[PDB]
Order: sequence, then structure tokens, then C-alpha cells
Amino acid sequence: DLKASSLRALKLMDLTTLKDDDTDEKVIALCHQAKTPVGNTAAICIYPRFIPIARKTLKEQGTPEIRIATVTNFPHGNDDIDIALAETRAAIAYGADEVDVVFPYRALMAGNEQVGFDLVKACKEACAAANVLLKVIIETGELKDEALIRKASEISIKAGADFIKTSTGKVAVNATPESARIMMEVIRDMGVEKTVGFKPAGGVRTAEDAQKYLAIADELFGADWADARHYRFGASSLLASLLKALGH
Ligand SMILES: [Mg+2]
Ligand SMILES: [Mg+2]
Repeated sequence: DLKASSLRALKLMDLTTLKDDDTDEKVIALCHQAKTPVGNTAAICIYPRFIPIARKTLKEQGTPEIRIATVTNFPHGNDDIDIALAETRAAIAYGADEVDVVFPYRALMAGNEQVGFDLVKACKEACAAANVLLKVIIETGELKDEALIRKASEISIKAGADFIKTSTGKVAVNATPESARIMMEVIRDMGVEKTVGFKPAGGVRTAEDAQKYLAIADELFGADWADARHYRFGASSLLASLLKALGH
């Protein structure tokens, strides 16, 4: 049923705005939108500079349980660990609940597996010390090949990713059911489904597509696995489509 999958998907959304024209007022509006008439999203995802006003806004409307996710090393996934760590420490100091860091995928495409491992591990150590979850964006659209998607997923998991996420939403190709299945198969094959969640992101716009992404999760790990600690939708306009499927 689409309605059951849509409500489920809504409660798993990282409701996102990551735009050149973002403003405090736009993030405040996103916070109000996260408190939907059928329930709250799992989180918002915003640039780090909007975290403090977002936290205040979420608290004052009585939804402090809507988590605050942000992005670092974003969107480029450069291989400078000092910079990626510095942005991650800034995100923490701002008040992030979760940091979505971009894996250095161009370095991996060049044959360097080590910098990706160290970059994820450095950011994880900072986040873990602050009780902040770390998601790792591997950019499946640029990786393109299934072997590289598996490898970037494997490196991120071994380096301590709490989530692996398909995409930044800033490149030509983002989440696809094919890329989602590959990444979830890595979680399954590595036996880390209890400690590593999955997050399709970018281009996920319809309730029909959200249903397909959850179906893959249900198929691989059972219908009870995809909770907020283990599954998120990185999306924006998807919320309107999920609500329309629900009667709002
Ligand atoms: Mg470099
Ligand atoms: Mg070393």
C-alpha cells in the first residue's frame, strides 16, 4: 500500500534545503514544514550556519526530537582531511545532531583508498566524541561503476560511518534503486546492518519512488529494520508528494 509506505517514508525524512538562496527565514519555514499534520520528519538537513536558529525554531514549536543534520566537505568531496575535519568540528560546535560528510570519491576514482578511510575516520572520531552521528556521502552518480560503489561503501563502513548515503543532490545522477540496492547489499554482506543505516538522497521526489526504496530495505533486512537510526530519505519536495498520498 502506498499510504502506509508514504507515512513511513515521511517519518524517515531528512527534510532538506541546501540551496544558494537559503536564508534564516527559509530554514525557519523548513522547520515549520517538518512538523506535518500526520507527524514529524526524522530530521532536517541544512547548511551548518543555519543550525542555531533551526534548533531554536524546532524547540519553540515543541518538536525538539526533530534532529538536525548538516553537510561537510560538501559538495565537492575534496581529499583535504584537515578541511573536512575543520568543517565537521564547526558543524558540531554549531549544534549539529548529525553530520553528512562527502567521501573523497575523486581520490578513490584515482586509485587512492587510504585518504577516504582516514577522512571518514577523522570525522567519525570528532562526531562520536560529541555524540553526533556521521553519515558518509559516497556520490554513487560520479562513482558510476558498481565496483567503486561497493568499495566506497566498504571503506566508509570500515572507517566508522553510522550511515552511508548515495548522493549530494548536486551532481547529474543521484539516488537510483540500483545504487540503493548495491549499497544495502554491502551493509548486508559486511554484517553491519545493526550499526550502519542507509540514506538515498537527491532526485527522490515521488511517493512511488520512496516506496521502491523502502521495499529494498524490507526485502534485505526485514520489514522492521528501516527505523530512524537505520533509514533516512534525503529529500525536499518529496514531502508534498507523500502528504498528497496521505490526503493532505
Ligand atoms: Mg587534495
Ligand atoms: Mg597515517
